[PDB]
Amino acid sequence: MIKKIGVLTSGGDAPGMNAAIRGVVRSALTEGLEVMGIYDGYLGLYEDRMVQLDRYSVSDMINRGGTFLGSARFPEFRDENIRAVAIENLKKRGIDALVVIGGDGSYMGAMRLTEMGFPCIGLPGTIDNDIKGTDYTIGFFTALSTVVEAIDRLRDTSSSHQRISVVEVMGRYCGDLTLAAAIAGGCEFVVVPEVEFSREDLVNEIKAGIAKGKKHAIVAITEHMCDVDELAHFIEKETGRETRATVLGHIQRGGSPVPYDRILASRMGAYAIDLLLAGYGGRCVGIQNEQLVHHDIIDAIENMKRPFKGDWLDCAKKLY
Amino acid sequence: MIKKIGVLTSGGDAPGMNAAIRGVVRSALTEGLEVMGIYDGYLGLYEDRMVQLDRYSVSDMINRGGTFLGSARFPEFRDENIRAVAIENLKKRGIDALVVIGGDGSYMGAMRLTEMGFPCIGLPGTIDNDIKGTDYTIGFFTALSTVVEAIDRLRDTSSSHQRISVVEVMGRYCGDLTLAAAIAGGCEFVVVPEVEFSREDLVNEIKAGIAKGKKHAIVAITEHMCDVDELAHFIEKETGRETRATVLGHIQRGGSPVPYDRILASRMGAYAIDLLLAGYGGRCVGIQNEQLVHHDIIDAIENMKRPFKGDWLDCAKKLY
Amino acid sequence: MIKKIGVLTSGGDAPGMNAAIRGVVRSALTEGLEVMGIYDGYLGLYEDRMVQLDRYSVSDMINRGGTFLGSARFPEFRDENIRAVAIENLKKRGIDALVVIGGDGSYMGAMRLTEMGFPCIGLPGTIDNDIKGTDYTIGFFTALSTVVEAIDRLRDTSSSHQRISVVEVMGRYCGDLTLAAAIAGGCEFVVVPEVEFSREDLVNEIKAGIAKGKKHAIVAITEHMCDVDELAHFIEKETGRETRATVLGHIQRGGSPVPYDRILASRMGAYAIDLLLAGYGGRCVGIQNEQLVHHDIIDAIENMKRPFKGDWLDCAKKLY
Amino acid sequence: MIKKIGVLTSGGDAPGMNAAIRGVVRSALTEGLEVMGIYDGYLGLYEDRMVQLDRYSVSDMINRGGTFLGSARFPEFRDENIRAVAIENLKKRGIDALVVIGGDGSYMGAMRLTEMGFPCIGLPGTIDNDIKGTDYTIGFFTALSTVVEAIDRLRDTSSSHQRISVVEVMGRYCGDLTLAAAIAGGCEFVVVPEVEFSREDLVNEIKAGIAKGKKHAIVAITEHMCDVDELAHFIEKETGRETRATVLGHIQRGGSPVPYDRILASRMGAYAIDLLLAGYGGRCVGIQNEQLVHHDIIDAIENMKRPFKGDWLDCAKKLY
Ligand SMILES: Nc1ncnc2c1ncn2[C@@H]1O[C@H](COP(=O)(O)OP(=O)(O)O)[C@@H](O)[C@H]1O
Ligand SMILES: Nc1ncnc2c1ncn2[C@@H]1O[C@H](COP(=O)(O)OP(=O)(O)O)[C@@H](O)[C@H]1O
Ligand SMILES: Nc1ncnc2c1ncn2[C@@H]1O[C@H](COP(=O)(O)OP(=O)(O)O)[C@@H](O)[C@H]1O
Ligand SMILES: Nc1ncnc2c1ncn2[C@@H]1O[C@H](COP(=O)(O)OP(=O)(O)O)[C@@H](O)[C@H]1O
Ligand SMILES: Nc1ncnc2c1ncn2[C@@H]1O[C@H](COP(=O)(O)OP(=O)(O)O)[C@@H](O)[C@H]1O
Ligand SMILES: Nc1ncnc2c1ncn2[C@@H]1O[C@H](COP(=O)(O)OP(=O)(O)O)[C@@H](O)[C@H]1O
Ligand SMILES: Nc1ncnc2c1ncn2[C@@H]1O[C@H](COP(=O)(O)OP(=O)(O)O)[C@@H](O)[C@H]1O
Ligand SMILES: Nc1ncnc2c1ncn2[C@@H]1O[C@H](COP(=O)(O)OP(=O)(O)O)[C@@H](O)[C@H]1O
Ligand SMILES: O=P(O)(O)OC[C@H]1O[C@](O)(COP(=O)(O)O)[C@@H](O)[C@@H]1O
Ligand SMILES: O=P(O)(O)OC[C@H]1O[C@](O)(COP(=O)(O)O)[C@@H](O)[C@@H]1O
Ligand SMILES: O=P(O)(O)OC[C@H]1O[C@](O)(COP(=O)(O)O)[C@@H](O)[C@@H]1O
Ligand SMILES: O=P(O)(O)OC[C@H]1O[C@](O)(COP(=O)(O)O)[C@@H](O)[C@@H]1O
Ligand SMILES: [Mg+2]
Ligand SMILES: [Mg+2]
Ligand SMILES: [Mg+2]
Ligand SMILES: [Mg+2]
Ligand SMILES: [Mg+2]
Ligand SMILES: [Mg+2]
Ligand SMILES: [Mg+2]
Ligand SMILES: [Mg+2]
Repeated sequence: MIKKIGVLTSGGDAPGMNAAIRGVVRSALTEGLEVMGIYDGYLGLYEDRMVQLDRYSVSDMINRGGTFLGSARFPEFRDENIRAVAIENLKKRGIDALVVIGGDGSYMGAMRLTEMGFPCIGLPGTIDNDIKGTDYTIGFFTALSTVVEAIDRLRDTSSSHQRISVVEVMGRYCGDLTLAAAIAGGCEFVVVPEVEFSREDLVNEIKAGIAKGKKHAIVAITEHMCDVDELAHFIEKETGRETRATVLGHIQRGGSPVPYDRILASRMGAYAIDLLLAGYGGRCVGIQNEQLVHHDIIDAIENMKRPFKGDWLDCAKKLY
Repeated sequence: MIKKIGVLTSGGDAPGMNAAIRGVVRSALTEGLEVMGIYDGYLGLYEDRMVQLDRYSVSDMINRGGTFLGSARFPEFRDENIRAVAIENLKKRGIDALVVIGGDGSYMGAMRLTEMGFPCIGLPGTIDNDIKGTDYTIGFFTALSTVVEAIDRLRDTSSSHQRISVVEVMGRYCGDLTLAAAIAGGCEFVVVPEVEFSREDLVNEIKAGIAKGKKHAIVAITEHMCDVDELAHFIEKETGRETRATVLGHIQRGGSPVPYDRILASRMGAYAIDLLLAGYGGRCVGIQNEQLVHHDIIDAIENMKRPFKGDWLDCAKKLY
Repeated sequence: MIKKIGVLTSGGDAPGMNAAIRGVVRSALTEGLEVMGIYDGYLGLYEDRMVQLDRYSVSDMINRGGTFLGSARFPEFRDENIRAVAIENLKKRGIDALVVIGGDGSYMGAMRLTEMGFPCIGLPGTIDNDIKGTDYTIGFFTALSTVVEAIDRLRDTSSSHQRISVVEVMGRYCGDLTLAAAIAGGCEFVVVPEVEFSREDLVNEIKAGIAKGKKHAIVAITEHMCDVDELAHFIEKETGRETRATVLGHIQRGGSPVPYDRILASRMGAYAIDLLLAGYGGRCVGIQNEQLVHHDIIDAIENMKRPFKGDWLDCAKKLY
Repeated sequence: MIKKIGVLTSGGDAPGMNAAIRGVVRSALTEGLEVMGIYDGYLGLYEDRMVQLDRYSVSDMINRGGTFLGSARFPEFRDENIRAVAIENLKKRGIDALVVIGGDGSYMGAMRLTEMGFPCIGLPGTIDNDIKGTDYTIGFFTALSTVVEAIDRLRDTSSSHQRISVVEVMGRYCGDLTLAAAIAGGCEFVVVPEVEFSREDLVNEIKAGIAKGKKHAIVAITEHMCDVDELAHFIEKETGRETRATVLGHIQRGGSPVPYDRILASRMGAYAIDLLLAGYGGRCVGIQNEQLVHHDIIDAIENMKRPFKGDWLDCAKKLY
C-alpha cells in the first residue's frame, strides 16, 4: 500500500533539515505519493496541525537553515495514551507512514509508531554528530564551518595582543565538532569529553609553545567540561599571558547549509522514500564508509557504540 | 625637514589596521621618506623595538585582520617619565614624526606626546566607533558584518523553536554597533547605553510581537548593561517562551576587513603623509559627511561631541 | 488625502530591494495606510497584477537578494496610451500614490504618473552607483563585496603561478564599482570609462611591477571597454607572463545584502512614506554627504552631472 | 636511512595545498627528519631552487589558499634528461625522498622519478577530483563551495527576472564538480562529459519547468562542452525566456580552504611521513570509503578506474 505519507522535524534544529524535507517531498511526488507536512514535530502530530505539501512548498528552501515545519519538545509522547490521540489523527488524515528527522529521542517515538502499524523512517538531523550508525549527521559540516570561521577571527585578534583564547564548542557529550575544529584551526590544545583532562598537560603545552615563540595559543574545548571563565583565570595565573574565553553558543545552530549538508540531506531524503516503498518500517538511515545504509532503530540505539575518533586526535598532536 | 617617520598600532586591534599601515608606508615611500615600524604600540616605543619597512613589508596585508606590528595596552604610558624615555628613543633613531593608529585611549597618548614637542598624527582604529570628529572608525563596518551575520544565524534557530534570543554586542560605552546591527538584523528590541533601559517596555514589546504571531524575537543589547543570563531567565518567566542569551565576544574583533574598512584605511593612510609634508602635527584624521578631515587632537578629545542618533532609533521602532 | 499606496520594483535587480519594500510596507502600516504590492514593475501595473501587503508579507525578506515582487522591462510604458490603461487600474484599485524602486528609466515613468495626479516617490535600486543626486544607490555595497571576494580568490591562484589576471567588472558606463574594487583588492592597474585608456601605460606599469619582484598583477577593468580575451593575449605577448581573463558576470547582481544595504534601504523606504504624507510628489530620494535628501526627478535627471571619483583614483596610484 | 626529505607543489594550485605542506613539515620535524621545500614544482627542482623549512615556515598557512612554494606547469619534465638533472640536484642536497602534491599530471612525473630510482610519495592536490584511487582530492570541497555560493547568487537575480542562467564550471574532463554543484544548488538541468549531451532534452526539461510555474531555471554545465554563449542564445530563441551565461573561471581555484580540505590535507601530510619511515616509495595516498589508503602510483595511473556515479545523477533528476 502507501498512498500518502507524513514528514516532521523533532528535537534540536540543524542546517540541512529543509534540504531533507525537500528531498522527501520531491521523491514522494515523483512516485505518485501525496505528502503531509506536520508542524512542531510530535506536538503538531498530537494536536493535528498539518498542511498539504506540493512541489512548490519545498522550493527556495534548499539553501535555508532551520526547519520551516518547526520543531518542539513533547516528552508526553512517551505515554501510550498520548500516542493514542496521535494515531487517531493519522487515521483521520489518511496518513500511511512517516519520515522522521531528528536525533535518538525522535527515533524512539518512530519505533513506537511502527509497532502500532504506521511504518516510520528516521533521518539524522543534528550538529552534534552523535547518532549511532552514521559517520555523519545532517548539520555537522555546517556547524564545523561556523566554528572554524570563528577560530579564524580569533587568531587575528589573539595574534595582535599575544593572547591565549579558550573557545567553548557545542557537542554536548561528543567531541567530534571540537576535535575537527581544532585540526582545521591549528589549535594548540584540545579538550574533549572522551579523554581525561589534565589542566597540567594543558599548562605545559602552552608554555612549551610560548618558549617556542608562539604569538598566540588557541584552546578548543567541548561544553560542559568546566567553566571557561574559571579556566581562563587559571591559565592567566600560571602563564602570565592574558586569556580570553569565548562561548560560540547558538550561532553554531544556524545559517545556510554547506554543500555537504545540502547533498547528504537530499540523498537521504530520497532513500527514505525508496525504503517505505520496499516495505521497510522502523529503520534509521545513515551514511557509513561513504555508503547509504539502514538499520533497525532498536538495533542502532541499544547495540551500537559511538566510536572515538582516536586517529584524528593523534594527528592533532603531531601538527601542534 | 621630515625625512623619516614612525608608525604604530595601539589599543584594541581592529580589522583594517594592516590596511592603514600599508596606506602610510606606500605613500611615504613614494614621497621619498623612510619608514620605521614600531612594535607593540606604546610598549615597543618605550622598549625601543622597531624595524625598517620597505614596499614589500606591507604586501599581502590588505585583506588580513589584526596588526602585524602588534598592539598593546600599556597603561604606564600615563607616566610622563615613561614618555620621556619613548621620545628619547624616537630622537636617537632620527625619527621626525609619528603616525598612531588606535582608539580614544591611543589619542590621549598621541596628544601627550604632542604636548611634549613630538609631532604625531592620529588615525581612528577601533571597532567601537567612539572617537570624536569622525563618522566612522576603521573596523566598525567589519565588526558590523560579523555581528549581522551572527544574527542571520540566530534567526534561523530561534524560528524553528519559537524562541527569544538575546545577543550581547561589543562597543563598551557606545551603541553604534548595537544599533546598526539591530536595524540590519530586523531585531525586535534594541537596548543601548545612550537611552534609559526599561525591563517593562522590553517585555511589553515582545508580548506585542507574540500577539501579532511572531515566531521568534531577537533582542540586541550593548555589553555591560546587565547579565544577559539573568535577563534571559527574566524574559522566559514573564513570557512563557524559551530564551537564549548569546555573547558574541572577541569574534567581533577579528577577520578579513570588509571593502569599506580596506578603503577608508588606505585613504586615511595616504592623507596622514600629506598632512605631514604640509607641516601639521598634533592632528587626527576623520571622515565627516563623506569628507576626509583633520582636527587638532586636543579639540576632538575635549570640546567635540557625540551626536544623539535619534534618527536611526526612530526608524528602528517603525520597522519592528 | 492618501489612504492606500502602491510599491514596485522596475529595472535591473539589486541586493537590498527587499529591505526597501519592507521599509515602505512597515512605515505605511504604522501610519495607518494600506499597501498594494505590484508585480513585475510597470508591466504588472499595466496588466493589473497586484496583491495586498500586510506586515508579515515583508518578514524574512531583509536578508534576501532580489525583489519578491519581480521586475520586468516595459518600454511601451513610454506611450501615453499605455499609461492610460495603467491609470485605470490605479483608480479601480483605489491606489492614491506609489513608491518606485529602480534607476533613471523608472524615475521617468514615475514623473509621468505624477503629472497625471498620482504622486510618486523614487528610490535608487542598482549596483552601478550611477543615479544622479545620490552618493550611493542600494545594491552598490553588496556588489562591491562580491567583487572583492572574487579578487581575493584570484590573488591566491595568481600568486601560485606568477600570473597576471584581468577582471571584468560590471558598471556599464560608471567606474565606481571597478575603482573601489581596485583599491580594496590592491590591484596593479585600473581601467574605467571616465579616463582615457593607454594599453601602453598598462604595459609599463606591469613590467615595472615585475621588475620589482611582484609575484602577481591584478588588473581591474570596467565592462564594455575591450574584449578581455584580446587584452589578455596582448599582455602575454608584451610581457612574457601568462595572463587569464575573468568575467564576474551576474554573480555581482545576487546574494544576501550587506549591512550598509540593509540599513540604507530601510531608512530610504521610511523616508518615502514621510514624503508622501507631507504632500510631495515626483521626487527621487538620495543620500548626499551622509544626509537623506529629495529632489525633483526632472531636476536630478536633466540638470545634475555624475561627478568623477578623482580623489579615489589618485589614492589608487599611490598604493601600487 | 632517510634523514632528509623534500616537498613540492605541482600542477594547478588548489586550496589546501598550504595545509598539506604544513602536514608534512610538522610530522617530519617531530620524527627527527629535516625538510627542504622546492620552489615552483618541477621547474625549481630542475633549476635547483630550494629552502630549508622549520616549524615556523608553515605557521599562518593553514587558512590560506594557493601554495607558498609556488607551482608550475613544466611540460619539459617529460624529457628523461631534464629528470636526470633534477635527480642530480636531489642527491647533491642529500635528499632521500620526495613528497609531491599535485594532480594527475604531477602523478606521472612522480612515477617517472620512481622508475629512475628516486622514491616519491604523491598527495592528491587538485580542484578537479580526477585522480584514481581517492574518493576526493584536496581542493574539491573548497571549489564546490565557491561554485554553490555563486549559484545561490544567480538564483536571486534570475528569479527577479524570470531568466534562465547557464553556469560554466571547471573540472576539465571530470563532472564531479558540476554534478555535486547541481544538486546543492537545486539546478534544473545538469550537463556533464560522462553522459551524452542532448540539446533536445534540455529545452524539453526547461519548458516542462515553465509549465509547472518555475520563475527561474539554472543550468550547470562542465567546461569544454560547448559555447555557453551560443547555447544561451539557442535557449532564449527556443523558450522565449531571456538567458544569461556565466563563466565562473579562476575564482574556483582560489580562497581560504574549507574545513574538510584543511583536515584532509593535514591527515594526508602526516600519513606521507609514516609511509616514508616504513620504507615505501612510489606510492600515492587517497581517501577511500573514509579510510586513508596508499597504492602503487603505477597501479592508480594505469589499471584503476573511475566510478560512474549514476547514483548521484538518478537522485538529481528526482529532485528537479
Ligand atoms: N508555482 C510557482 N509559482 C511561483 N514561483 C515558483 C513556482 N514554482 C517554482 N517557483 C520558483 O521558481 C524557482 C525554482 O523552482 P524550484 O526548482 O522548484 O525550486 P528549488 O530549486 O529551490 O527546489 C524558485 O525561486 C521557486 O520559488
Ligand atoms: N522513548 C520515547 N518514546 C516516545 N517518544 C519519545 C521517546 N523519547 C523521545 N521521544 C519523543 O521524541 C522527542 C524528541 O526527544 P529528544 O530526546 O528531546 O530529542 P532527540 O531526537 O534530538 O534525541 C520528545 O519530545 C518526544 O516527543
Ligand atoms: N590619559 C592617557 N595618557 C597617556 N596615554 C594614555 C592615556 N590613556 C590611554 N593611553 C595610552 O593608550 C593606550 C590604549 O588605550 P585604550 O583606552 O586602552 O584603547 P584604545 O586606544 O584602543 O581605545 C593605553 O594603554 C596607554 O598606553
Ligand atoms: N620582492 C618580492 N618578493 C616576493 N614576493 C613579492 C615581492 N614584492 C611583492 N611580492 C608579492 O607579489 C604580490 C604583489 O605585490 P604587491 O602588489 O606589492 O602586494 P599587495 O597587493 O598586497 O600590495 C603579493 O602577493 C606580494 O607578496
Ligand atoms: N503571522 C505570522 N505567522 C508566522 N510566522 C510569522 C508571522 N509573523 C511573523 N512571523 C515570523 O516571525 C519572525 C519575525 O517576524 P518579523 O519581525 O515580522 O520579521 P522580520 O524581522 O524579518 O521583519 C520571522 O521568521 C517571520 O517569518
Ligand atoms: N521616458 C519614460 N517614460 C515612461 N516610462 C519610462 C521612460 N523611460 C523608462 N520608462 C519605464 O521604466 C522602465 C525601466 O527603464 P530602464 O531604462 O529599463 O531602467 P532603469 O530605471 O534601471 O534606468 C521601462 O521599461 C519603462 O517601463
Ligand atoms: N607524462 C609525463 N611525464 C613526466 N612528467 C609529466 C607528465 N605529465 C605531466 N608531467 C609533469 O607534471 C606537471 C603537471 O601536470 P598537469 O597535467 O599540467 O597538472 P596537474 O598535476 O595539476 O594535474 C607537468 O607540467 C609536468 O611537469
Ligand atoms: N618564532 C616565531 N616568531 C613569531 N611568530 C611566531 C613564531 N612561531 C610561531 N609564531 C606565530 O604564532 C602563532 C602560533 O604559531 P603556530 O601554532 O605554530 O601556527 P599555526 O597555527 O599556523 O600552525 C602564529 O600566528 C605564528 O605565525
Ligand atoms: O537548544 P538548547 O535546548 O539550548 O540545547 C543546546 C544543545 O542542543 C545542541 O545544540 C544540539 O542538540 P540536538 O541533539 O538536539 O540536535 C547541543 O549541541 C547543545 O548542547
Ligand atoms: O580586548 P579586551 O582587553 O578584552 O577589551 C575588550 C574591549 O575592547 C573592545 O573590543 C574594543 O575597544 P577599544 O578599541 O577601545 O579597545 C571593546 O568593544 C571591548 O569592551
Ligand atoms: O541584466 P542585463 O540585462 O543582462 O544587463 C546587465 C547590466 O545591468 C547591470 O547589471 C545593472 O543595471 P541596472 O542599472 O538596471 O540596475 C549593469 O551593471 C550591467 O551592464
Ligand atoms: O590554470 P590553467 O592553466 O588556465 O588551466 C585551467 C585548468 O586547470 C584546472 O583549473 C585545474 O586542473 P588541474 O589541477 O589538473 O590543473 C581545470 O579545472 C582547468 O581546466
Ligand atoms: Mg535525546
Ligand atoms: Mg597553532
Ligand atoms: Mg577605546
Ligand atoms: Mg524582526
Ligand atoms: Mg535606463
Ligand atoms: Mg598589489
Ligand atoms: Mg590535472
Ligand atoms: Mg530548482
